[PDB]
Amino acid sequence: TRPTVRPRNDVAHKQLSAFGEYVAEILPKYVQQVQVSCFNELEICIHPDGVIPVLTFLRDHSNAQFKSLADLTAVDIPTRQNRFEIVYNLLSLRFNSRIRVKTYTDELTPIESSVPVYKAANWYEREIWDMFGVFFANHPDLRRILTDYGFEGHPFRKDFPLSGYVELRYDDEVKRVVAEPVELAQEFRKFDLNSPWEAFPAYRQPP
Amino acid sequence: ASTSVKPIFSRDMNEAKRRVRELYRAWYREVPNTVHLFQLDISVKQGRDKVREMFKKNAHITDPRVVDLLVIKGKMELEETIKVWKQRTHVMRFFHETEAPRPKDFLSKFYVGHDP
Amino acid sequence: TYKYVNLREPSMDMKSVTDRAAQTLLWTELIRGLGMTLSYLFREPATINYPFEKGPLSPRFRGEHALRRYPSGEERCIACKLCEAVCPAQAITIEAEPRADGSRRTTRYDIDMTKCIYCGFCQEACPVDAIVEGPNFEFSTETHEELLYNKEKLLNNGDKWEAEIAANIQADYLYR
Amino acid sequence: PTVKPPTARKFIWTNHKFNLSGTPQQYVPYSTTRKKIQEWVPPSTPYK
Amino acid sequence: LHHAVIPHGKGGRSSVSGIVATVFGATGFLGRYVVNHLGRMGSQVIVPHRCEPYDTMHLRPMGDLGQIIFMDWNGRDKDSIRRAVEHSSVVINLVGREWETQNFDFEDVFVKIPQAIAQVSKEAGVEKFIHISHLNADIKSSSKYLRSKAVGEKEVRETFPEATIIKPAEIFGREDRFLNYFANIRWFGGVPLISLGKKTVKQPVYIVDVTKGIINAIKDPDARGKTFAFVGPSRYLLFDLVQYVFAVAHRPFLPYPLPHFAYRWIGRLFEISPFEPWTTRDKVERIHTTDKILPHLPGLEDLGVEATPLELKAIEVLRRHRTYDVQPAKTIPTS
Amino acid sequence: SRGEYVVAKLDDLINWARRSSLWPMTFGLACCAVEMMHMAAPRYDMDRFGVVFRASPRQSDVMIVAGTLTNKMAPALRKVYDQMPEPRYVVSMGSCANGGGYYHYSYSVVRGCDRIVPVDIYVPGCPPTAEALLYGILQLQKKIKREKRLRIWYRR
Amino acid sequence: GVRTSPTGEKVTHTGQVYDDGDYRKVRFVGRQKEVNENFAIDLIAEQPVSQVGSRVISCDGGGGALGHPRVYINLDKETKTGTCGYCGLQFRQQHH
Ligand SMILES: NC(=O)C1=CN([C@@H]2O[C@H](COP(=O)(O)OP(=O)(O)OC[C@H]3O[C@@H](n4cnc5c(N)ncnc54)[C@H](OP(=O)(O)O)[C@@H]3O)[C@@H](O)[C@H]2O)C=CC1
Ligand code: SF4
Ligand code: SF4
Ligand code: SF4
Ligand SMILES: [Zn+2]
Repeated sequence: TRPTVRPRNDVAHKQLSAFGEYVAEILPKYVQQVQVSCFNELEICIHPDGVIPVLTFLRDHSNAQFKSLADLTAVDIPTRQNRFEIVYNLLSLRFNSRIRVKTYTDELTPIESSVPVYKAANWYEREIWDMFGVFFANHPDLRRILTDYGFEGHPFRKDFPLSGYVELRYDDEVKRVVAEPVELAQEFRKFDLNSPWEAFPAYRQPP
Repeated sequence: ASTSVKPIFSRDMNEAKRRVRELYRAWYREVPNTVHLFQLDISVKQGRDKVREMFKKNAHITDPRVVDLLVIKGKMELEETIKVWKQRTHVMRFFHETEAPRPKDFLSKFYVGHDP
Repeated sequence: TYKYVNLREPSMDMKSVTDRAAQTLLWTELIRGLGMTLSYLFREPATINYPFEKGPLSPRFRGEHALRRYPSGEERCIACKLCEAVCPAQAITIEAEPRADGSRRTTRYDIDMTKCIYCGFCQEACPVDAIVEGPNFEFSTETHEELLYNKEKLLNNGDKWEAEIAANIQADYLYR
Repeated sequence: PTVKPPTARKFIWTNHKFNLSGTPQQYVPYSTTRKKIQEWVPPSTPYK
Repeated sequence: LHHAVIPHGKGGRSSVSGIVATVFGATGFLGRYVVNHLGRMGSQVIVPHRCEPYDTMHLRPMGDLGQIIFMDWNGRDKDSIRRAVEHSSVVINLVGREWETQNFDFEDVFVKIPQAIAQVSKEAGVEKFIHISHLNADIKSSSKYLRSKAVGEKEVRETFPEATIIKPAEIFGREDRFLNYFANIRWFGGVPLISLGKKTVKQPVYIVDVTKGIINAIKDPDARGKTFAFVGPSRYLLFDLVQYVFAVAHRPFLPYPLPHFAYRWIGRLFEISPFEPWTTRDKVERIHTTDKILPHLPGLEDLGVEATPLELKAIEVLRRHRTYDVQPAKTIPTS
Repeated sequence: SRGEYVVAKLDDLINWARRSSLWPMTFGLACCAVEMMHMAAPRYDMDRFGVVFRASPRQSDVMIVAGTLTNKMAPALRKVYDQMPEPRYVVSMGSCANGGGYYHYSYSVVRGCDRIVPVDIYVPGCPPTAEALLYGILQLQKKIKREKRLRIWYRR
Repeated sequence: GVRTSPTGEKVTHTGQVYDDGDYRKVRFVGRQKEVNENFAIDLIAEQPVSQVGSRVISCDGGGGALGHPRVYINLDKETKTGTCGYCGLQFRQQHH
């Protein structure tokens, strides 16, 4: 074998492709795309209306049994009509496999809360709200979790500046900690690192 | 179909305004308790005028979905004050007591710097 | 493979049951714990007599950044700015221009020792062994401004610790 | 050092100095670069 | 001049305001607010201090890195004064004391020391000089505090003609000795007052207003060689003013009269304390002296500062004195 | 005997008592708190200098800020500092507390604890070794040894 | 080497010195200005020019892996010497 190249596992690539088709045949109403990566991970892309149907099927079906929610997060892409891509990472102790379920939304369209399916989603959805501003409908307790009280904006959005808009300080006159517009003694320096030469022709896009 | 979207709480501006007013009543009746629990140095009248100013800024919204979010944030900001999750510093950040006034006219901006 | 940690069935014979009655009434396993602390009372403590004794370190230790010279006295740095590019904290600032004799040399070399994460990437990126982290770890100050090093402070450190810096690099450069 | 003395270089400090914080010998930071923009100097002779 | 210091930025903590100021007596009540306002805009502040460095620690967070610089100085040493002022563009004098010590008397701190600073500032080339006199300064006053103020107010006006002399009334604030003075009398049962507090009228001013006035006098070119009178917006009787304080503090109020000579007798008793005396014969004079009216001098409004009522910010100062709405005291209309 | 001689020796007695019984209140916020625990561990044993392991805020003489100070945490820090009985000193431990360190350019981090409270000693490193924090503590002891409170009161 | 300005403040090897009327000098009152006394431009000028008998010579700074990247220098011009771009040492061809 090649000492420096990661080996391929064609067996697990064939098994995850069979199961991806299996899922898309059972939920045509919701599944829009199923893809398997070159390092054997399975992605089910769904319409946002199927968050509860699709997840419930994967948790409870006898051939899926994805009983553990590994993680739930969001990704921000400003160039899409629906900026926010919601990602569910799931685990199956019965079949020793993982699967990724993805949907989408925007600043104003809500998504159904997953707490009924996974009690683990309670805090993850608050974090997506706090950091991205995606509203989850029917959440038992939705509010900021990580940012400071009274914080304005959603810091993980691609257009929110790195250093924010305000900074804290102690003022002796008013005997408390105050908030003021941010001025930096040394401005963060921006490096343009990307090389002007194509790195990977396998991922080239049509012109 | 492009303009057909899912609502948050209100299906039209008329229902949205109902939520705006209920929120305003909640804030109006809390200022006396807030000015007392946090031992603020402002008066109740100053507190109730700040609430009025905050509502006035977003008075030109005509999107029911946007208004729903503003109410959702308002209810979140309200729950923090009632339960004393905020502190005196957080409440007083609405007033900007330690920031010098910044001029609004062209000549004054010309003398100090380059910003428009 | 797996093992159970707490899946034992206690015996219910009279002798075993009486053994646990003596343990409950006469506090046997509590006095077994007093004995262990008694043993440590007679063991030699592990304390060292700082500042007259010091904790052991190794030639790879990462302490106070410093700027080195060639054996002729010429500065090693040639203002390549690789260290400034790799520093994950952006703690380094550099400015350069041709020197009076035409050499490529810096006119500014600052390290903010309060942004710095003391990671060692600056000395891995350097192609000429100019910026190093020395073995000094006792340089606490009384004001914030004394920790903003400029090129003069960094060159003074290099001249001050060259005897020890060179010996450490001699001891480890075969692993790099 | 007695058994294995260090290499000798003419630029190495001969007199070691301990920590100098809080004394008149403390280090004070400053910019090592010169002025960037030169300002125009008005003429010293009246024009009329 | 080749050029000024060319202010840059947005007026924040890391900006450059072009103000290099030396503040004498910056470790007291008034200097704690002047240094904060100078550092809040990005000014270079040199703070010559006589006390232990531990006692200047509250000033360090008031400026960015390297904007607050501390030096040692001696009141009678001219060389120490020179080191602190030869790099500055404005010098502010806040040196003062409400009692005479073993080594310094009212003459030393209000005449000789202000004269030394003014003379050395002139010889060093400082441009703006700001001296802090008193509103009730008068060489014909029963208080030696107020007599020395007048003498110093003149020798400064002669040594540095282009000085901006600020004459405030009694200042009130969190760390004041004016409202905090009419709240610790409770420790002695009743509230003594001369003539039951009648016949005395006071015009106290807010600390922040006096501080904002000082800053605007530095930046205003029309304040060189001019004298101001920073006074509050209302005039009160010494009785109802003290009555108001005890109402806000929510403490029992027993105002009983005491003759002038008796008050001095108890005044001398406290002066024996080798620490900060609770009260002194001199302090009693100024507390029972009526605040003057000088309409011919510019006031706060001429510097753009709007005077702050004592009612809006009395609670801020007296909140601490409360154990475990108050009706405002009456005022004296201007005829 | 002279007054300047009694005050000089009284200053040495109060300084000796204060620097020999520093009771710290440790604000363990982040990784720097781990190195602070190794200073209390048997290898270095801060307690043998008189520096007790843990002290309550009202029984403490020094505050050690060990970790990243966030904007959601700053008001709590100032409150604890204002309630410390005097004399009180603050030791800033690590790059995060000194100037923000790795998170300097973050929106939720206070760039240095010295803009919230006054600071007496800065201990650099990320984290400082347990022998580097100990060196800083012994440097605060010498600073307290140079105090002249009584010798300045006598000259007022 | 270090030479002092008319006001008594030393000049660094980069040429930095505060003018007489610059307020920034106040940071040095009761303190000192850190200046390194070993000017590298003077130190490398004392090194002798090394005579070699080839058109092209190589420099690695000395110490092998402890020096600088190895570069080859051309000595075809007799008007000037060959200078190393890294360490500043000079080389010359022997009469040809
Ligand atoms: N406070 C008020 O109500 C009024 C103030 N003023 C005047 O304003 C000025 C500020 O006073 P204020 O801050 O309010 O009260 P403070 O007494 O608290 O301030 C006095 C300052 O002057 C210093 N000082 C006193 N004597 C000397 C000396 N020999 N040498 C050096 N410094 C000395 C003190 O330094 P240190 O603490 O180290 O001893 C202190 O910093 C005074 O001149 C006062 O006359 C006038 C009208 C109202
Ligand atoms: S040790 Fe790391 S963070 Fe510190 S200066 Fe070097 S590269 Fe930058
Ligand atoms: S990597 Fe080395 S040679 Fe390059 S700029 Fe940094 S210190 Fe100088
Ligand atoms: S300074 Fe370093 S070790 Fe300390 S809290 Fe920050 S990142 Fe962690
Ligand atoms: Zn070379």
